[PDB]
Amino acid sequence: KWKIEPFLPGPFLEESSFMTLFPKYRERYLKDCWPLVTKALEKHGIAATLDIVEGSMTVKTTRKTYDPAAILKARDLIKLLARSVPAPQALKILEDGMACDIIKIRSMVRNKERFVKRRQRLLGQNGTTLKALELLTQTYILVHGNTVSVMGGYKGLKEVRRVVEDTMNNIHPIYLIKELMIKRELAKDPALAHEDWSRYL
Amino acid sequence: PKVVKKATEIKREELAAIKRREENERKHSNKKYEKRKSEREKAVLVKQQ
Amino acid sequence: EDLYFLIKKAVAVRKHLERNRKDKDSKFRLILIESRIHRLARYYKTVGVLPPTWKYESSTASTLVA
Amino acid sequence: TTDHYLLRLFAIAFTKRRPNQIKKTTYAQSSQIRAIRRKMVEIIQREAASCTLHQLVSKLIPEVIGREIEKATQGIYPLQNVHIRKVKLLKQPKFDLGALMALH
Amino acid sequence: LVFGVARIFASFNDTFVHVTDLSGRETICRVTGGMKVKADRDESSPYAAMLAAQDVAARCKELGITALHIKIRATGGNGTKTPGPGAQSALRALARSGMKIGRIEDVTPTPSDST
Amino acid sequence: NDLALQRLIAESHILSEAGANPSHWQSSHAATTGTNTRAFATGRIAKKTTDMRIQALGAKESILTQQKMPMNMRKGIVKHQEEKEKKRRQEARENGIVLEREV
Amino acid sequence: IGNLDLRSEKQRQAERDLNTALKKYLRKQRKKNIIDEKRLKAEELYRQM
RNA sequence: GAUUAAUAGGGACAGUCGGGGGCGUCAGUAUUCAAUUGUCAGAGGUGAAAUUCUUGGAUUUAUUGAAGACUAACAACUGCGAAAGCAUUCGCCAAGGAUGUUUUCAUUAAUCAGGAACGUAAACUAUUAGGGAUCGGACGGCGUUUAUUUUUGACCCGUUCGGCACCUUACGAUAGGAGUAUGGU
Repeated sequence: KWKIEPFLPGPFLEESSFMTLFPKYRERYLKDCWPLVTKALEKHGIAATLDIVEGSMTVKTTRKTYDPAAILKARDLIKLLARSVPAPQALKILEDGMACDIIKIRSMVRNKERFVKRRQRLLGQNGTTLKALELLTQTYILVHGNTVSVMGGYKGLKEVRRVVEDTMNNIHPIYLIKELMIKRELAKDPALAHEDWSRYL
Repeated sequence: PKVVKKATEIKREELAAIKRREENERKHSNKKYEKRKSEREKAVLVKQQ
Repeated sequence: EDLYFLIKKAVAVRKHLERNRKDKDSKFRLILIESRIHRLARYYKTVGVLPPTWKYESSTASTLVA
Repeated sequence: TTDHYLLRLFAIAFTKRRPNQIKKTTYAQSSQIRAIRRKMVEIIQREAASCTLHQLVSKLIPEVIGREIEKATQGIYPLQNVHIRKVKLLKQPKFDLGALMALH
Repeated sequence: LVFGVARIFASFNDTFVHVTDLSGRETICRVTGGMKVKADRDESSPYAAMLAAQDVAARCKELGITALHIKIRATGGNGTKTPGPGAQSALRALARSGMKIGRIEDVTPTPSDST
Repeated sequence: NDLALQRLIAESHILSEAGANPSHWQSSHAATTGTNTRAFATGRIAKKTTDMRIQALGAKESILTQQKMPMNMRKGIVKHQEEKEKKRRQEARENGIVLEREV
Repeated sequence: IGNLDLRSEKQRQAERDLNTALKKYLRKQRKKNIIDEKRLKAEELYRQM
């Protein structure tokens, strides 16, 4: 009911193409880590070029593409690659059941020092709270200045969005991870299938 | 000893910095059409009798 | 004179503050200018260059502009 | 324009990164930014209040306006690219089927 | 060939395959995922969008337009601004069961400053 | 007050570095690295986690770490680890990613 | 033991002192597919020929 | 009759600079509400549900109008203000900082009793002696680009003030708890 089958086999009249721009340090990393991305995108059937003059990634559908979702996967892939995620993580968003999201978190806090405190609180001591959030939601979270990048499945995306909202609204991430652990236990045992779970939080 | 090694690393950093300053001044100034004065020449400011 | 330029500046910021009446940074700067004016005027009273009864709160301002 | 069409033009311009530079940030001071926007408003108004709507869109297709903006603003600060990102016709006051079939 | 434009409104909760003419006003056919799957939990499934796209493509080829411009969107006001598994699997099922695809555009409403 | 939460927070590093996060690239590459698809991966992870719990309970030294090295291997290991952590902090400062504060 | 490390010596001296092949070069660089301003100049030269 | 003119002060002028403030004005979307049209069975949540809205047509699609809010991306190991705080365009109003001067008065200074103006939270924590960045002036000048050629601005680099921060150096410094018993209450 939830499983996505791999596309087995010209579905594009107008040769579609997407573009994104990036700065110079990203140009250095993208140039010495590009051939992985272009091998995987050629396997899916999408021609991808990088321009170190202008600083622009371009993806475009070739003649031999058949998977039509591949161009949108390519668009989100190159958006994240400009947004400085690691390249193996980008090739993992090239999977079928994967999806990204960005959370703008600068608007939700007014005071500068309070926002810095809450962002470091979301990241946690030694990265422990972050990696434990990644564990309990099966996602990958990257606190990126004013925005928070996240990749994973859709249920986990909703959970991570909720947790980021509550941590910015000053509900502590330790409280949130305790909530998530208890919810995980109630997901394990099946005799508690459909009741109001609020009696345990 | 530690003080001498520390201060000589700082001395190398300062001398390399001054050399890069003089190098950029040569490359971007009108002094480009001259020969680099040797340092054994640069040691004596003036001689008089 | 230094005191003349300072009281002219105080007159200017006071006229603007009377027209607007909402900001507070203008009030803070007017306070600082009034303090500087009072210290300098005190020094000038001590050196004796002006009459010791010369005072400015607002009527000296209105008379010097009128 | 000449045909009593009131319209709004929203133009967007990105700052040029000059070749042979080492400084990573190509920031312009706020005085330069306001002067560049003033020149942009001047150029757009001067090349949009002289012509008709058909001439305006015959200008909009090959992007002459961004080219002239770049050509006239590169002296105050070079611009990487100048596009006209929106063109909204607000009010049309006439129904001239003569001019309409003249287009068609 | 006649291009019809399909709005795929793919939330996290439900999926909307919507087919209109180039105006966007004249609705040809719409099929959601909730009207094809019984479970509200499974309402947003790639299976739901697969069945929805099969129904929609069957309808629009029985009309005979066989070519679609695709506009995908998501909940954009205070939501996530990213489409759904409905969107991906629906596009896949569509161009598998026919439907020469023209221009793809991800037209989501992005607020300048919301709250 | 809670304990199992403290265990999860502490041992997340080992668990996510071993095998349990199929969306993180390190965790998937380590789910097929060879030393976690070997025969007793969960047992070796159990050994590491039991040492971590005793270290939280109050032991000052470890059981997994080695003690005697010929100073060249140890200086090489320590220099490489410090260079890698500094390189990650620098490649975070560039691109603006924030990391955890630690002296 | 004692001969010149020729590559090291040429690099040291560099540090002190400071129409058939371009076709296969462009073929090699068209599989990257980095735009590469040197490849740009080379493509302009190949346009000129 | 009246000193140096201070590497302590204030003032003037000029070119500037700023997401400093106040007043009006201009837009941008989005949200909500409403209208019109195409609609045709769910839409909406949630881990799962439900409440609710739904043939008088919800959600959706397209076009408008009104209201109220905020100003995404740009957005920084930046900028501004005394703090709190400050990011749409433009106009006005005053103020303010830095720099330069072939500009003045010459202790006017520093500090704070008293006093005066501004106003749901927390939750892992006389130099250092240089260097590389950075922004604001100012001076310079091998050259690219505006430049149809002088302006002028952009890029490079050098000199000199000033300041927000980095690292290195210190020049130094200094500031009962848990178990286990016994007997009472």
